[PDB]
Amino acid sequence: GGWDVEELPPEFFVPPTKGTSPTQIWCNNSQLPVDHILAGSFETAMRLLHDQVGVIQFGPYKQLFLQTYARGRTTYQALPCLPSMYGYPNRNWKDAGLKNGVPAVGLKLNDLIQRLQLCYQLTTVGKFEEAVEKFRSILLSVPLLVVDNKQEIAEAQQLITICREYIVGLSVETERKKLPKETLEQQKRICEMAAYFTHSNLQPVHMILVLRTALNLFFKLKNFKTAATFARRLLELGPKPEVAQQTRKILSACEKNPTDAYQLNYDMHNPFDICAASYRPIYRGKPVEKCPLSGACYSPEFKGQICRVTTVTEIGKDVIGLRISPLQFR
Amino acid sequence: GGWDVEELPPEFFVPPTKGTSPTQIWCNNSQLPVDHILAGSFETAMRLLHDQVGVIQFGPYKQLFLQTYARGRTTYQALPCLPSMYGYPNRNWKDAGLKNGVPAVGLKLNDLIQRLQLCYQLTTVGKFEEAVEKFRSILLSVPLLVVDNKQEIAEAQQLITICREYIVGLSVETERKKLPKETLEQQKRICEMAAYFTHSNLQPVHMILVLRTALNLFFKLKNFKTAATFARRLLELGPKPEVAQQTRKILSACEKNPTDAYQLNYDMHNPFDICAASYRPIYRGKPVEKCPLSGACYSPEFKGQICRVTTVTEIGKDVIGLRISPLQFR
Amino acid sequence: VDELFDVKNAFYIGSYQQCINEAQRVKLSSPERDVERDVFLYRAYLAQRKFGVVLDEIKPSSAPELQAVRMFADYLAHESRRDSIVAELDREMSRSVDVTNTTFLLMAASIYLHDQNPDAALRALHQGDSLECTAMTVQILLKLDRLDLARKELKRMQDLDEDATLTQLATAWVSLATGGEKLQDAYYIFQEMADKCSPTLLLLNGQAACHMAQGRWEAAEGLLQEALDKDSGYPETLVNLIVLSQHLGKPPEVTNRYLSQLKDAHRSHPFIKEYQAKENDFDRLVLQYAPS
Amino acid sequence: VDELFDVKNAFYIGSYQQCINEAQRVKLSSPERDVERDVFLYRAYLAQRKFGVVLDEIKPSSAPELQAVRMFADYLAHESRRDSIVAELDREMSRSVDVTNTTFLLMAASIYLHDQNPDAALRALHQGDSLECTAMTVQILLKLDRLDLARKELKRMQDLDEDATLTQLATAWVSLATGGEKLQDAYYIFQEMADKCSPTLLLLNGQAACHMAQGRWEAAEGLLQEALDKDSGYPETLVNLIVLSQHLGKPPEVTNRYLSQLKDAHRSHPFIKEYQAKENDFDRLVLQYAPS
Repeated sequence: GGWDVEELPPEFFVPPTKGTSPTQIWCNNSQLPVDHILAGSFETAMRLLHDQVGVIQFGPYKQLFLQTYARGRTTYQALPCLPSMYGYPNRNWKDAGLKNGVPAVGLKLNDLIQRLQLCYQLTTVGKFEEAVEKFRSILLSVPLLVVDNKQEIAEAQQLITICREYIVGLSVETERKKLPKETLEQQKRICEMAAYFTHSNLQPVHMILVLRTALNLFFKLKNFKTAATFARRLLELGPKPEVAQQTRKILSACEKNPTDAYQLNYDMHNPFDICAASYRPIYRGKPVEKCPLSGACYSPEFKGQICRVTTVTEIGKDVIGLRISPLQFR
Repeated sequence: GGWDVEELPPEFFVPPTKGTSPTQIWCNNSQLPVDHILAGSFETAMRLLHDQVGVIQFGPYKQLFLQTYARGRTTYQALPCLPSMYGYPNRNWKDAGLKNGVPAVGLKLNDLIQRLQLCYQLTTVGKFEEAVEKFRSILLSVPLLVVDNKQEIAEAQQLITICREYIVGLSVETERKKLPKETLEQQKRICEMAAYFTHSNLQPVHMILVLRTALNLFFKLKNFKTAATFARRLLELGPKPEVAQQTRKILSACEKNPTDAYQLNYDMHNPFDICAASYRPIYRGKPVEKCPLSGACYSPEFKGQICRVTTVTEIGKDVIGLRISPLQFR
Repeated sequence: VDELFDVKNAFYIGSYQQCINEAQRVKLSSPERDVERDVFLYRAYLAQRKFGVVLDEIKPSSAPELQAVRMFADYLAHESRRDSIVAELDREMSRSVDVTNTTFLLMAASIYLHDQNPDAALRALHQGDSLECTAMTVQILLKLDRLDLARKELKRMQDLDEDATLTQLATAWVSLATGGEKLQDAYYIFQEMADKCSPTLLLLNGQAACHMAQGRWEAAEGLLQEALDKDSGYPETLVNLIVLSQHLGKPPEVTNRYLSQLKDAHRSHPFIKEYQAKENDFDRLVLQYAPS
Repeated sequence: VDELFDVKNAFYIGSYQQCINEAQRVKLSSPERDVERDVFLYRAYLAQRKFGVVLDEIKPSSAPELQAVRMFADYLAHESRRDSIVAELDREMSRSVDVTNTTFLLMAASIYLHDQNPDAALRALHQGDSLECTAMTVQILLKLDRLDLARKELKRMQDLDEDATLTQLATAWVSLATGGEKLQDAYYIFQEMADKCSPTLLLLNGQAACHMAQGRWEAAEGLLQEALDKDSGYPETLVNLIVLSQHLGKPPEVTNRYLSQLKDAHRSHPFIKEYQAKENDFDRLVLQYAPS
């Protein structure tokens, strides 16, 4: 054969023309929305969010966008009295070169998991409006992650699920508290909502409070057969002693008369999802339209509308799926 | 005075006892490793190689040892049906006697110089791995020579030097071809290695190919000032016409813009040796540890390790020096 | 050896008051050097935004180099006059300029850069032969994202005077734009000038930007806090602190405090205008995906 | 004159089949000579490794000299039996032996040499008085690297019968071990026996070893190629060809072919075992200079 040699050698004052800016290099090398927001390319970032996760109402993103934009580039003076320089810090800075750079990571997944705890505390002390706000911020923040491996993509998706569960649950409870309790029929509706809240997947400390609420309401209704099962599930989560005792007392009173007084719209042995807009159950086989980012379930009347949970997505739009890692572009 | 006479006259069946074997006589009369290997005394041969030329890892010698052992003695039948006899052919057979013999010479210096040509051809056609193997065989074979006069000891040493130059050079090139060319910094490193290869002392036909490689790489880098000198040296070796023309074209293109774009770690006017293990330059005054047999230069971190060139010696060990002739034992 | 070494050194690293102090002490060993000293003195007053000193003291009888400094000062002080000054500058350049008067070319190019005319500024700098002219070209070329051309101009300064303050500084700017291993290089240049002279706001943020480019946010926090203690209004500190805050996981209320503090930086850093522009860009794109 | 001259001659130079052929033709001019002839006949079948002929045809009624040949044949044919045969031989010798039965002493000494017991073999040969006994002593003494003692025993054969085949052969072996001028002597002895009789594998390699000892490798190539053409399995040819190959500069692939060909020589030459032993010696010494 041969070696490593056996190309083409080619053929006033003019001001030079600009090269590509480092933010454009960013947009070229990345399909993740946060990188485009760091670059100042809001429109291509919005395109990515719309196609990947279904955002159409971007208003509630303004804070996240602007603040993200503000962390994108550093600045330093060169010669005195002249406009300052910008620096464009890259996450791959060891080997970015001129053409391959992609911006530093400013929001890490564990920052968000840490904010979860303040959400949980807010919920526990009962500040539902403020917990929902903090939860929604985590939810909308998740598509701005940059994330290394497949397990972190999994965790981020679980995080979105957690924020959703809490948002729809607290939304249900907040609406139940706004409803009148005069009519018997009005009270039946309130109990229904408390029973739906029971089927949210929260942390045991919070599911104990929702079962306590449901147990009280179904006991006043004299639906002792369903109330008894709420009591048994609450006892099985292992509440604090005083609540366990009050609960055992209510349970033996339910079993000394195990009859439900009214037929409510709540199936105990039948899985459903809670319509996040009308707060009625959608039973496991029936038609449902979903939020493409959070997984909020909606009755089909609402397809095309703005998801009550995320507040920025289109119900039922088909989308690529969340993208928050280089992995997802093989 | 007197004559030539003006000593001491001394004072069942027993099986006689053995006399000294002829191979032991060999070991007694010789300090050259090949003679001990021909005798079957592997341990004393290894001692001689270790003390004289610094061998400590003898594994890669197995073939040479065994094959040398196999040529040491002839064999012939005496009486029918009895174990055959051995003959022990001596190089001094005309006057060896019982006590003075020393074995026949089975590897001559010119056999090795002839193998050089197959090494050269292998290199020219680009089969670097196989050329290095053949070169190393010549190198390890040199201490098995038996050699008459001082000029042949000189030639053998030059032969070792040739095998070394080619082994470290081809090693450099083989490693450059294994390196990535993505980053600008990675490309700078590749050019550095090509420029080091330029300072190997090979035959003009081969130095022409290494300068061709370096000229291409430094031209793509836009280091036209150093590339221009590579071109001038290649033209001075007198390449074949087509290469001379392509080179003159690249040279006038370099001189119509004689600027180097990047500072590389390669000093044009400064003699150095190539670290045979890390492939960096060791500039003429700085600390170096060497191979005691080949002359391979190493940066001092590597003293005491196994030389990458010979594959059997201890870097920097102090040794007697190569012994391959009766001359060297006055 | 140059009698004005310490004076120019202090000016270029941003140590303006030390420059002013040392200029008023040096002995008049020429009338060439005399005017050169006065040029740096008034450029240092310019850097402190004390335009009144420059405007009142440089009279129509003052040397041509000082007239160029006062031209620049007139521009910086009087927004209403800027477009007319630029116009007159355009005519001067089209007519005839003393090309050996590098002080004039540097002042003209300064004015052009502020009027957002890098072409005109480079065209003016091209005509001059001095080390600061090359340095200012290196800077403008870096702003134009032409790292290649900047490397060539830097190579010129390196061949002419390796140890010069302007050459070190240009090396650092080129390194900061090159990234990679070269970032550490920039840091030590900045550090070595701080520990020969004095740690100025300019050098503190240079070092800070080197750390932040390597992702070493905690290492940058000390530098930025020191810069914040020296001058609560220097904008580059405020911007860098925004970036650093977010990379240290601090609450959005901190980024908001720095953004509000930047509206009173009373030094004209473009960041707030670009920010408000991106605010308007966002509002408009919101109305594009949902025309309310 | 000896009626069995041609028969013993053919046997000692390795021309076994000619020996067998000529033994079956001679006329029974005695019963002493009759048994002597049968001894050489069966020793020739032994030399051809046709042990079955010897073992089946020599019966317990056969003459004592034949019993000694069959003893040796039993030993060569049956590896499992060797240690017991040697044991019984040890007892026979300790008890009482007919010392005039040289055929028995030669068979006993053969067995001892194969059992690697030169002392016992020499002790047995010492008791006999015959030309082959001396010749076998010359051989064993040469193997013990006692050229001096071999010279004395050879002198005995020379005084008794200068022109005898065994005496010529012993002269050649002594010469080959003496080296120097005497090497040429050995060659002509071997040559003269080849050109009176027939060039056997034994004589071809004798001549070859004389040439190789003088360093005349090209002169040996013809002899060895002729031996290789006669019998592809005779080991001494294979060993000598290894030596010769290397001294003619041929590739290691040739030495390797001869080494692989020697593992199927189906004649028990020790060279391969010594080789594999030196392989093991080398592996162990490698681990001594670098204990991995």
